[PDB]
Formats: sequence, C-alpha cells, structure tokens
Amino acid sequence: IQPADVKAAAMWGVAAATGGLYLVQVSILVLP
Amino acid sequence: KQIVPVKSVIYALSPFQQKVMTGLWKDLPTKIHHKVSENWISATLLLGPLVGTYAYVQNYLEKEKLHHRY
Amino acid sequence: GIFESLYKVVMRRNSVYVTFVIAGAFLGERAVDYGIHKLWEANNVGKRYEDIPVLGQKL
Amino acid sequence: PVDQKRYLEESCKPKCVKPLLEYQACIKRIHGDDSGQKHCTGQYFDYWFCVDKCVAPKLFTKLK
Amino acid sequence: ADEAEHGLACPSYPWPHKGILSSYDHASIRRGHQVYTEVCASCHSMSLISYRDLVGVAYTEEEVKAMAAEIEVVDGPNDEGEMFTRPGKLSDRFPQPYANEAAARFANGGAYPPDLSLITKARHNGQNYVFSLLTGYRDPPAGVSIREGLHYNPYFPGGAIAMPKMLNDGAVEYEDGTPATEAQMGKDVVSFLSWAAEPEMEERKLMGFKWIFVLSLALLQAAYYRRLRWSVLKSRKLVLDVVN
Amino acid sequence: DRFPQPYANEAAARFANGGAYPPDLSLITKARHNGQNYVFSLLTGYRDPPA
Amino acid sequence: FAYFVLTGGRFVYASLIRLLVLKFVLSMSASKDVLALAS
Amino acid sequence: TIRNQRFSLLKEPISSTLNQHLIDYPTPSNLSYWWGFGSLAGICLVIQIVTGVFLAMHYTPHVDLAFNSVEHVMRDVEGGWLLRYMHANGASMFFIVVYLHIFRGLYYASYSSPREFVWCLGVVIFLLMIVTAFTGYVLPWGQMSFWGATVITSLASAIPVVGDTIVTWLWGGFSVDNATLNRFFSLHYLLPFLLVGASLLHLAALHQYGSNNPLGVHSEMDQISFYPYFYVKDLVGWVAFAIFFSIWIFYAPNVLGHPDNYIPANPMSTPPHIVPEWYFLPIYAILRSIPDKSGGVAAIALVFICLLALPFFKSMYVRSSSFRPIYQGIFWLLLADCLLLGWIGCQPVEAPFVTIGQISSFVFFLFFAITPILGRVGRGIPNSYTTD
Ligand SMILES: CCCCCCCCCCCCCCCCCC(=O)OC[C@H](COP(=O)(O)OCCN)OC(=O)CCCCCCCCCCCCCCCCC
Ligand code: HEC
Ligand code: HEM
Ligand code: HEM
Repeated sequence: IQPADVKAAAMWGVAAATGGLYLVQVSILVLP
Repeated sequence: KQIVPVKSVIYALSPFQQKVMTGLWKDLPTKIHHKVSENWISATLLLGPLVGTYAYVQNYLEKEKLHHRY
Repeated sequence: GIFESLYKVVMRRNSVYVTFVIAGAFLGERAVDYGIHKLWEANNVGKRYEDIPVLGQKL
Repeated sequence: PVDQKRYLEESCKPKCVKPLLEYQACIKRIHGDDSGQKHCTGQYFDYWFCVDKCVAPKLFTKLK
Repeated sequence: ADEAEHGLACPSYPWPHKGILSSYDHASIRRGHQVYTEVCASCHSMSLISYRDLVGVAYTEEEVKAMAAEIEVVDGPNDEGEMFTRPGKLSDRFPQPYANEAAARFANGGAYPPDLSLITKARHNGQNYVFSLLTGYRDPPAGVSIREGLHYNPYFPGGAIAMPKMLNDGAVEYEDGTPATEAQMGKDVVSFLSWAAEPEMEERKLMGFKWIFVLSLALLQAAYYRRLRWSVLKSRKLVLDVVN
Repeated sequence: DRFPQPYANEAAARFANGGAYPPDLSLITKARHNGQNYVFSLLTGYRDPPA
Repeated sequence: FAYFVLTGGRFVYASLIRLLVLKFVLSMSASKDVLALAS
Repeated sequence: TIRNQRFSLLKEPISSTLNQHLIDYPTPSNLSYWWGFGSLAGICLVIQIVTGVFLAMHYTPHVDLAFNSVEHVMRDVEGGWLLRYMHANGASMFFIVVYLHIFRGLYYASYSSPREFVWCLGVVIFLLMIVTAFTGYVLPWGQMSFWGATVITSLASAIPVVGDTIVTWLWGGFSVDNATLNRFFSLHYLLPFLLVGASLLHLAALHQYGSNNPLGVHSEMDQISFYPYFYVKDLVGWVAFAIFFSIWIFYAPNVLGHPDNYIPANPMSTPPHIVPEWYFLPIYAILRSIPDKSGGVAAIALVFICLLALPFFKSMYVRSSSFRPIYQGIFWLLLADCLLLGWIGCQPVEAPFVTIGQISSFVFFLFFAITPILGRVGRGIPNSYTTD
C-alpha cells in the first residue's frame, strides 16, 4: 500500500507544481 | 420541516443512457406556438403602455415644437 | 473511439486529470490569443504604430 | 487646400432642397416682418441636420 | 429657445476606431498631437497625460525625449531653498498654458477653455460632438444676431461659443506631407483627443473579444453539464395512485 | 490664519542655519522624551564643556 | 463525450480564475509613474 | 445510528452546518432560473466587495485628490481600468439582478406567509444597497457626483422640526466639501459588511421556511437536495451573467453612466441636467412628480411603507400568478408602470412629463392598494364556481 500511496503523493505533487507554473509562468527559473 | 411521503413507484434511467441536448430542438414550432398563444395578453399589457406613451410623447413634442416655431 | 482512447489515457487517476486540465487551459488560452492577434492584425492593417512613415524623422 | 467638408456639403445641397425651401420661406417672412424676435432657428436646424446626415460617410471616405 | 439651448444634433461619423475589432489610426494620432501642439495648446490644457504616454503610441522614445527637452518646467527647491527651471524630462505632464483658472478666464474673456484630457468622455456623443463643434462654424440664421465677443456655432448649447474658428485651411504643415484642410485637421485632432481620453481601448477590446468567446464556450459546457445532471430527473416515470 | 513660517521651505531653513533644521515647535513637548523638562533644561542649560 | 465536454469547460474556468487572480495581484503591484521615476 | 466512528467528512461537526445548509438543503424540484437570480445577486455583492477593496488601495478621499486619483487608477495602475469599470458596471448589474429578484418575488407572491420576515429583511437590504451606491457615487467627485450629493442631501430638510439641523450635521460644515467627502468614503467602506450581515439573515429566514416554487403550492412532497441539482443551474446562470457583464465592461463601459461625471466638481456652475444613476431614477421620478418637497419625502417613505406592508395582507390564499389571471395582468401593468416611471425621471420637469409622472406614481400606489381586494374576492371564489 505504501508504494501506491507514495506514487499518488508524487502525482499530486507534479499536479501542484504544474498549477504553480501555470499561475506563475517563470521562464527566468525554467531556463537554468 | 417534515417530509410527507406519497407512496409512488418511480423508474429512472442513468444520465449516460439518454440524449442530453436534443429536447431543446425536438419541438421548436410547437414550443414557439405555445409561448405566443399563452403570453400574448401579458405581452400586450407590458408593451402597450410603453409604446402608447412613447407615441403620445413624440406626437405632443412635435406639436409643441412646431407651434413655437416662429 | 477517440473519446474512449483518451479516456483510458487520462481519466483513470484524478491527479493526471487535473494536470491535463491545467495544461489544456494554458495551451488553449495561448492558441486563442494567437488567433485573435492574427485577426486583429489582419483587420487593422496600416493603422499600427510600427508602420507610420515618420516614425523616426523628427530627429 | 480646398475644404472637403465644404465641397461635399455644397455637392449635397440639392439633395434635400425641401428644408432649404422651408428655410427660405421663413427668411422671406422674417424680411417682411423686420421687427420681431424673428429667429426661426428650427428651419436652420432641420436643413443643416439633413446636410450633416448626408455628409456623414463621404467625408471620411474622402479624408486621408 | 429650447432647440438652440440644446444645440443642433451631431451626426454619426464612421470613425476608424469604431467596431469590436478596430484600432486607433496611430499615424492620425501623431498628426492630431501635432495639430494640438501647434494651435490648441495655446489656450487648452491636458494636465492628465505625461510625455511618456506618447512612447510607442505615436512617437519614438528619442523623439519624445527631444520634445520634452524643448520645454522647461519649474523644479523643487535646491540646496538653497530657491526655485529653478530645468528642461522637461520624459515623465513630466503636458505644459499648462495658464497659471490657473482665474488667469485662463481673464485671458479668454471670462470663459474658461476646458481641460481637454477627457473631453470626448465629458460630452454626450463625445467624438462626433467634438468634430462637429470644430468644423461647424456657420453663418448664424436670419434675425438671431449674437452679441459681439462671441461666435455662432450651431452645435454649441445656446449657439454662441467663446472660442474663435481655429482650424483653418493650411494652418499647419504636416510632417508627412498630408494636405492640411479643415476636415482633415478636425479628424486628426479628434482621433488624438479620443486616444487621450481612453488610452486602453485596444487592450480592452482584445480582452473583451477573447473573454466573450471563451465564456460562450463555457456557457455551452455549463448548459450541457446541467442537462446531464438533471436528465435522471426529467426523464423519469412515476406512478402515484390517483386520477382526478 | 495660522502662525507664519519664518522660512519658505526646509531647504531654505537649512541654508539659513548652516545645515541645521530648526524643528517645528508645535509638538516639541510630546515629540521629545520627557518633553517639558528636556526643553526647559536645554534652553537654560547652556554650560561650559568639560576638560 | 460527457467528460470531455466537462473538461473543455473546466479548463475554460481555470483560465478565467487565473486571469482574475493575476489581475488583482498585479493591480496591487507597482505603477507606471513609479517605474518612470525609478530613474 | 450511533456515530461511533466517523463515516463522512461532510457529516463531521466542522462541515455539518455547511453540509446541511449548502449541500443537503431540500429544495422544490421545479424551480426556474429566478432563484438563480437571487444567488447571482449574492455573487454580485462579493464582486463589488473585492473590487472595492482593491480600488480603495488607490483612492484618496481628499477633495483636491479624488478625481486625479481615479484617473491614476485608470491610466497608471497595472490593469486598473479593469478594476474601476468592474466596480461601476458591477454596481449597475447588482441593481439589475436585485430588481429581477424583487419582481420575481412580486410575480409569484413570495412575500406571502410565512415569508413575511424574508420580505422585510429584503426591504432592509434594498435600503442598504441604495445608501451604499449613493455614497459610493459621491466618491469620484465629479460634476454629477457633487451636485447629486448636494440635492439628495439637501432634500433631507423636509423634516418638519429638525430638518435643517440634520442637513447641516450630515453635511459637516454648510456644504458638501472635503468633510462630506471623507465622511462618505468611510461610510461607503463600512456599509457593505452590514449588507453581508443582512444577506446572511435573509438567507437564514428563508432557509427556516423552505422556498417557494412556480406553483405556489405546498412543496414538501417532491423535494431534492440543493447540490448538485441547483448548483449546476446556478452555474449556468453565473456563466450567462459573466458574458453579459463582460459585454458591459469591455465594449460599452460608459453607456450606463453620464458624461458629466468626467468634469471636476465646480460648485460655481451647475450642469443643466442633474439626475441620479439609472437605478435611482424611479424613486427620483416619484419624488419629483409629487411637488411640495415635504410631500415628496413623505411619498418616498410611503413607498417603503407599502413595500413593507405587502406581506401582512388578510386572505391572499392562492399564491402563484399562474392561477391568478387578474393579478397576473395587474403585475404586468405594474412592471410597465415601473419602467415608464424610471424613464420619466431622466426627463426635464417641462410638460407633459409632470402629468405622466403624477399618473405613474399614482398607478404604482394603486397597485399596492388593490391587492387585498383581489385576495378577498378570491377567498370568495370557491363557493361560486363549484361544478355540481
Ligand atoms: C381611463 C380611466 C380608467 C382606466 C381603467 C378602466 C378599465 C378598468 C379595467 C377594465 C377591464 C377589467 C377586466 C376584468 C375581467 C377579466 C376577465 C378574465 O379574467 O378573463 C380571463 C382571462 C384569461 O386569460 P387566458 O387564460 O389567456 O384566456 C384563455 C381562455 N381559455 O384573463 C385575462 O385575460 C387576464 C386579464 C387581466 C387584466 C388585469 C388588469 C385589468 C383589470 C384591473 C384593472 C385595475 C386598474 C388599476 C390598477 C392597474 C395596475 C397597477
Ligand atoms: C484660445 C483662443 C483657444 C484655442 C486656440 C482653442 N480653444 Fe477651444 N475653447 C476656448 C474657450 C475660451 C472655450 C470656452 C467656450 C465656452 O465653453 O463657453 C473653448 C471651448 C472648447 C471646447 C468646449 C465646448 C463645449 O464644452 O461644448 C472644446 C471641445 C474645445 N474648445 C476644443 C478645442 C480644440 C480641439 C482646439 C484646437 C483646435 C481648441 N479648442 C482651440 C479657447 C480656445
Ligand atoms: C443583497 C441582495 C440580495 C441577496 C443576496 C438575496 C439573496 C437571496 C437568496 C440567496 C435567496 C434564496 C435563493 C432564492 O430564492 O433566490 C433569496 C430569496 C428571496 N429573496 Fe432575496 N436577496 C437579496 C435581495 C432581496 C430583496 C431586495 C428582496 C425583496 C425585498 C428579496 C426577497 C426575497 C424573497 C421573497 C425570497 C424568497 C425566494 C422564494 O420565494 O423562492 N431579496 N434572496
Ligand atoms: C467594502 C466594499 C467596497 C469598497 C471598499 C468600495 C470602495 C469604493 C471606492 C474606493 C470607490 C471609488 C473608486 C472609483 O471611483 O471607481 C467606489 C465607487 C463606487 N462604489 Fe464602491 N466600494 C465597495 C462596495 C460597493 C458596493 C457594494 C456598491 C453597491 C453596488 C458600491 C457602489 C459604488 C459606486 C456606484 C461607485 C461609483 C462608481 C464610479 O466610480 O463611477 N460599492 N467604491
């Protein structure tokens, strides 16, 4: 159950990071 | 705020087994006919005073301006 | 069908669905903005600031 | 530097000569009177309203 | 009477910046700013527009810097408390021709030439009214002889206006050789004034188009969503054990 | 009307007084800690510097 | 079909929400006259 | 059911009140979109509050700086024209939505028992909206702003014994100057939160006595939960409203206003046409129509007395207008009268508008005076039409 839980947590983290980039588009941070 | 039961029998179908945007187009002529034949009186009582008063006002303004035109 | 294919792709876990929604929002907004910009530039030819004949002749 | 607006209004002067004729009728009446308040700006307004309505699109399609 | 009091109505001219997708004619904005500086800035003021507002709209940045360096403005106290004048920078507002309202009225016979920043939004049917006002210096009608010190202008409320006929044929020499006539000068100055009153028109129109389209698609989706959620209720059959 | 101002601006005051700005005296007894005693002592305590 | 219609509307809504939030925050951000006076 | 271990978060005490009153509240199954208008009015209030806060981050309540500060918001602030146009046109849409709310209530006789408290709290809410919008319109400090403030505050002198004292006290200094400007800014900032409280009380009373339906009948037989069935309907309403409001913001932002408010206030000259905003025009028309300004103020008080006196009528058994042809016609005539009354208020006092207004206001009160008669006759109906 732990592998599934950590996989789901990582997926939600990726979604959160995508939402953060969408809200604050930062090519300044993306380039380096 | 109690609920009164009625002793019915209800059959319902899942939303994913029905056409969802076709009832709006099935009977347009009949629905337009129903709207008009049911609300023509109310339309007259709404738009009647407005149009009548507007015509009266423009008429009287025309008379007044032409009368005061030296 | 294409709908069933894309469903089996991106509609089995909600996290992927929300990421897809955000990515689609970004891409669609950019596409609409590009289309409207092309339409505006086509409709207002000649009137732009960049193409006035005396843009740099006052000096 | 001939004025496009003046030329266009002169060109469209014979389009709606009826308000102009009414205005001239008032001019003759006022000349006969020569003593009253004698303005009749209404005929002026009607005639120039017609001319302005005429010269609406032509002015800008002629302007640079 | 009442007709002259409310002024002859202004027609509906086809302005180049009218329509759900229509931009300012920026060459015409430049030309209108030229004519305003040449003839209209002697009496009227703007006081709401900085020189930097012209950058990217009708002039290039170096041109605006030179134009600002032309005029001189009073700057605050120096290390001795005295006041001094320095050439205008790229942030200063347009110069004011008169010290204050009292000086303006005294110089213009008691009538105050209004501030022109928001002139096209401070009149009913603004742009058409301004163009008609500038162009329509007509001969007064029969037997309406107005007093000395004014001029007849049918569009102005009352017929008698205080400013003289300014726009004349050949008044200015346009930079790009456009033949200067009364109508052309009026069109350019009204385009410039309408830009001054609303510098955000183009961005506003673009946002409006994009968001009306996008929200229309959203409305279709919301209607479908509502119909889908309500379709288990609207297409249901119930037996109730009653007839009449 | 209000009390007149001896100088047109703070820079004028500084230039007149050799770079020192004589502060506004309206709230001087509340602006300075222990304002009343401080002002009285400062006005009257113009003594000789130590060795 | 239902979920894809809903998805199109959903990212329309996401676009709208981002627009509104950024408008408010950037309005609370700096100003053109200040940037001009930055020298 | 003993709640030993927790099943659902929605039934936990943290989300239990919210659960009941938002998700699980039973609602009549046949509601049309005007209940959506009520929810839409709530959303308009929230929009006004948010845009007003962010606008007040840039507005200076001084007489020498207010107008130029607003022009600052329009020209210099990053996306400030959007904030200002949203605030102004959102006031307009707030009033449009509240008017549709009120007229649906009148049509379906939702003011009848047991929703008298709901209707009365609604009347109080309407008063608060009027005051808030007026004091807010004073803020930009233009010609229309200053002169409308002057006139509407100076008609408070009609009180018999203490009129002049109240006028001077509200003015703060014999005129409508800087003191009045600061006073009005503070009040305009404060009032929307009282408006939020009034809205919450409004909703609480309604939730006590359920909700009416297009039939006006008892409706505890077929009831469904509010979510998701009416959330999606309200969502359709919200998106349509967003399209309407976006049409107003971006393409025709100054149509719902007057051009005289773009001239800095000059208490020396007087603009030739002093009228309030379009949504105060019916009230202004009633007040202007009845002469003898003391009579005008009394007439406005009478308007609000009639509005408060609607719920407490005697028989009024049949509720909906679908089964009341006479009352249906009366309501449509009243709506036409209200529109005509609003149009009259923008016209000068020259004839025939005085006669038209003096007839229209009388017809307004006539509607408010002939509903009990219809109720009594309708109470008499059943023992006459029997088919046997
Ligand atoms: C010049 C100074 C004097 C001015 C006023 C003088 C005239 C006063 C009124 C005269 C007319 C009164 C008529 C009253 C009887 C109506 C009969 C009736 O209800 O008929 C049924 C009809 C049903 O309509 P429907 O269902 O469409 O019909 C199809 C049938 N299978 O129902 C209908 O069609 C509904 C009709 C409703 C009409 C309501 C308005 C008129 C009656 C009250 C007048 C009140 C005047 C003052 C208040 C005005 C509003 C504020
Ligand atoms: C000094 C002479 C000038 C010059 C060179 C211009 N204007 Fe005009 N203007 C002047 C005065 C003294 C007045 C006041 C008249 C009155 O309101 O009684 C005006 C008025 C205007 C107006 C207002 C008309 C109205 O409010 O109905 C406008 C729009 C206007 N002036 C525009 C204008 C333009 C565009 C000019 C450049 C060509 C211009 N004026 C020159 C005095 C003077
Ligand atoms: C701030 C403005 C207002 C808000 C936010 C508001 C909010 C609401 C809400 C949320 C409801 C329940 C949902 C609905 O039925 O539409 C409602 C119902 C109601 N409101 Fe209001 N309201 C406002 C103004 C008014 C006014 C001015 C009146 C009339 C004086 C009024 C009278 C009513 C009535 C009679 C109902 C009962 C609904 C029914 O019978 O089905 N409201 N309101
Ligand atoms: C607490 C919330 C609110 C705050 C802080 C607020 C603040 C302000 C401020 C600062 C202004 C002047 C800015 C400007 O000129 O555009 C203003 C204008 C205005 N406000 Fe509000 N407001 C609030 C809520 C409301 C509400 C609920 C209404 C009612 C609909 C309202 C109606 C108006 C009106 C009509 C104006 C004048 C519009 C104009 O500028 O032409 N405000 N408000």
